[PDB]
Amino acid sequence: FCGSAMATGKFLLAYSPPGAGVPKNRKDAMLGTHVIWDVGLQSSCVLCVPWISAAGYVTCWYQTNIVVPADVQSSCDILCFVSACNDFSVRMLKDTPFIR
Amino acid sequence: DIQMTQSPASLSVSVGETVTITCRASENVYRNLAWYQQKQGKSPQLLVYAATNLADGVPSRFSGSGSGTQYSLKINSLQSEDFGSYFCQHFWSPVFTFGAGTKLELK
Amino acid sequence: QVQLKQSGPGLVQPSQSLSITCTVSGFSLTNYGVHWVRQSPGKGLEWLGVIWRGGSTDYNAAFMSRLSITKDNSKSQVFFKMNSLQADDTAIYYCAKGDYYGYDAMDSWGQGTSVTVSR
Amino acid sequence: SRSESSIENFLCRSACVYYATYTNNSKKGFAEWVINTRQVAQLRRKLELFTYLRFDLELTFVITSAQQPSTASSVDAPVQTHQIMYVPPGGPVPTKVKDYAWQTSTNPSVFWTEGNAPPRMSIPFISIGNAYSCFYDGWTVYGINTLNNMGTLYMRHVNEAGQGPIKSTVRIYFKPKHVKAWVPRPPRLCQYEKQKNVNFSPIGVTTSRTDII
Amino acid sequence: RSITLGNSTITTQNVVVGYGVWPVATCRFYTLESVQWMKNSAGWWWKLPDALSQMGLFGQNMQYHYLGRTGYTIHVQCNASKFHQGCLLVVCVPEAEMGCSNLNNTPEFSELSGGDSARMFTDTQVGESNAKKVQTAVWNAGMGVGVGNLTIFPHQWINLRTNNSATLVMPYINSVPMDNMFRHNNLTLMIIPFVPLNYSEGSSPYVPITVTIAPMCAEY
Amino acid sequence: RSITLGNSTITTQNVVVGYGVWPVATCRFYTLESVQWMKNSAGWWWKLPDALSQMGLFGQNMQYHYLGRTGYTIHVQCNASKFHQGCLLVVCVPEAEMGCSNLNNTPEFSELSGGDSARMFTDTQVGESNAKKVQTAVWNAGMGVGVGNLTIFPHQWINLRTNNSATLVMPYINSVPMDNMFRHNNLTLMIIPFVPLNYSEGSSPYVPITVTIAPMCAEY
Repeated sequence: FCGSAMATGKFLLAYSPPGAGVPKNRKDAMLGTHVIWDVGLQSSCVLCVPWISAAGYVTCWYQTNIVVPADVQSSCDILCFVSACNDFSVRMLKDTPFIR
Repeated sequence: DIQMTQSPASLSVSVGETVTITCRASENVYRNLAWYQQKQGKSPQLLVYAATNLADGVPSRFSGSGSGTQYSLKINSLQSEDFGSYFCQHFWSPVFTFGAGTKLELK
Repeated sequence: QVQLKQSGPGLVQPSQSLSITCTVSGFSLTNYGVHWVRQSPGKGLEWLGVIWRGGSTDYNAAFMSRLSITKDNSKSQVFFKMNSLQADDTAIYYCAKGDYYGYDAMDSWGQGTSVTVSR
Repeated sequence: SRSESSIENFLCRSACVYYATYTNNSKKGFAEWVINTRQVAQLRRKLELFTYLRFDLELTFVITSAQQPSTASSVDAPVQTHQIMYVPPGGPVPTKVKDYAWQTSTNPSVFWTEGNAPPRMSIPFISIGNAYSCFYDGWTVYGINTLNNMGTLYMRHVNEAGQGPIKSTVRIYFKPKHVKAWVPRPPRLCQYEKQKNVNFSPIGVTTSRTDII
Repeated sequence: RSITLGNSTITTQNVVVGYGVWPVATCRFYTLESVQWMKNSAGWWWKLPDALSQMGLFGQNMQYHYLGRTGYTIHVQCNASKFHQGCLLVVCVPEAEMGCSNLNNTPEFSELSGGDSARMFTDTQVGESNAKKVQTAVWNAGMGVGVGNLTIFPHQWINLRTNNSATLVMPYINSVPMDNMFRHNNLTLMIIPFVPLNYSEGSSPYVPITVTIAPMCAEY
Repeated sequence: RSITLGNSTITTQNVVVGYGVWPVATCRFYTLESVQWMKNSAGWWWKLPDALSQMGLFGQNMQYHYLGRTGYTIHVQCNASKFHQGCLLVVCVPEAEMGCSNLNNTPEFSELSGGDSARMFTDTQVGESNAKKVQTAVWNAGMGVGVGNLTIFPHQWINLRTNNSATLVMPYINSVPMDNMFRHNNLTLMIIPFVPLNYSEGSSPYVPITVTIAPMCAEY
């Protein structure tokens, strides 16, 4: 969360397993596997997920509104990072399709 | 039954004045009053519930007071968008009845 | 948030029954109750009847014999039937929800459908 | 000094919780009382400070008589006897002065002649649960809790009138013994309205003064 | 920090436990949807083993298996900046037998407990001749008792000047060791604001309050 | 005798196991609804991890969790008096790739496997120009193979003269160690009568056949 230093709030990070549908509400995403992420305590939460060659969703939901004191802007942004948790297992090399 | 008499009939004040409006009950209601505002041919909105508490989006120009029977609402500064009808309503016991309804011309 | 609407006939026959169904959106019916308010140019505003969140109904004293209000929770509409439809019912009928922060006041309203008794 | 503030010395008292009259000839003269603590207001406040109680019970009855106005011819009556029947929760209940439910077997009852010591009896703690509950947020109707039903009492004469009727009164006393309390409560501020439930009218917090200073 | 149960994670950093004593996919931090604390607020309350039942798999355990023994723990935290002021009271009363507005009846079911939705207090009286409604004047706290004496129950002050959150642990308090859960509500969580929320112009006009319940050792 | 699993009890008194090797509320003896063996019968077959899925909580484990490893055991018993005669063949073929009646297509889904309902053989040919239907002439056994050579698979003879029942145990036979169960059927239970059922006049004209399946060690 690369926003202000004063503003707090709470976010859900719901991962939907494959086979199950995308949640269309805040409430049923809470029943699935998730993690509630706070802004005022820490500024970065870590979510791990398996990946393999629907098939899943990584939706994120407003838990509460973003309370911010006066003389601070309200609109804040959020980044996203991706790396491999454990070692992958690749096989049977081919050439890439990102070329002419 | 309990009756609500809204007083006075109508006003026509310029923009930016401090006006008052009141309405009277028949017996004790214990601040169970609600104020409403309806413009020309629209649905009314709620401004003050329980005779003191403003609504969520209503600005801080409006103000109400009163306890027992003599209740009143106070506008401190008029704007060009504040004309229309104004109703007071008790919600103490069935039957719920309204006031008469006033009007601001804003000449 | 999208608020409640209604859908009515608009035009009636004298000494008949009326049927206006009010359609809600977003909120439940076990947490709120609706309010039926008649807006008239001659008699002013008047309250007709409610159905509370528990299913119990209360009517106005002057319309005890002509009203019958019901609702459906999962289908999420209410139904009320005004009967005998006299000449003084030339008025626009409003549908409004109540219990604004648990205070029994009309928070948001329907669009209003004006009905007229006469041919 | 602290032994005057223990829970045992706070509740082991007595109070005239009931007062009823019954005559012998009027074909429906018999007294009837259901046991509940919520009868007298001053004891209900002292027991609603706690939520879960568990006590034995000890009842005494003081009975007196009074000669009703007869006709004539020098009425002379011998001593009276009184029968005090106790019904456990879930038993038969009489409805007239002469019924089958008085000569039943598993309803304990005493017999007491006048001019002697008053008839004390003692009831142990009868419940399927572990403790009485003076508060119950739940249905059985709301807030009844049919588990803590302690039973009823019934009184009548065991004589037939010969020349003059006699009415009689009774003042049932009440005394908990070996009390244990649990999970205390704040003391009830608003006045009592109805005996069966906890309803009330809203009232102010404290009798006012003129200003802050 | 960042405690987990089942498939849910809540991140924390004080605790106040019961009356001195300490209490398979049900062990997860349920989260009721947060309410908004405004200036003119009065208070909220949830009945405890009813708000879980209408939504969770714990409630799926309830409809198959009525009678149970449970032991709760409750997190309550509100996030606000340093510019807001006000004070809350988080208390968890057992056996809250509320009173009806009408003097002769008892309140109906849907007025005592919204299914995982907060019923709200008010600071006036209520009408009597209408229907079965809960007498919800706040200074008598619904039970006819003085609201100042409510701290004899297990409680914890939330004051936005220094403190920020409140965690409670409640053991199983009932007379019968096994009672049906569908007709009985043994606990009641109340949140009452004493010093009302005040702020200046420019800041956001409400503070959200999130309530997290997590049952521990549910026996069936 | 009277073995139990979960909340079900089956009472028995020989066993033939797999290819020599041996294989939480799912461990219960499921029972398909019994079929009737008449004189003019031809045979029945069930696809194995499809007949469990449409009905059981094992199937409730299937729709949440696709991929699994399972190991089955099958009881088959028919009760008849001493006056009936006839002989059955209970065999459990792995990877039964049946052939279509039309020469250019493959059969559709609802003809290869009724959900826990026995598909039936016949002793004629079938039509070709109609739809996707399974070629179900019994003497070629649906796979184009001679029906006399079918005993190379794990099998057990039911002969009503002496024997009465048949119990099989089948280990997990698949190439991939974890495959999706919704698009793959690895086992197939076939019951073919060789000597047809014959009786005199006066006795009851059909013998019921009950099939009891019980999965053991289902991993997910």
